[PDB]
Amino acid sequence: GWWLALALAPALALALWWAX
Repeated sequence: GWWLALALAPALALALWWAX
């Protein structure tokens, strides 16, 4: 459903830079 908006940029891209 709507959760497709999460597939566009999961917390991965976030944790990637944050934890980068």
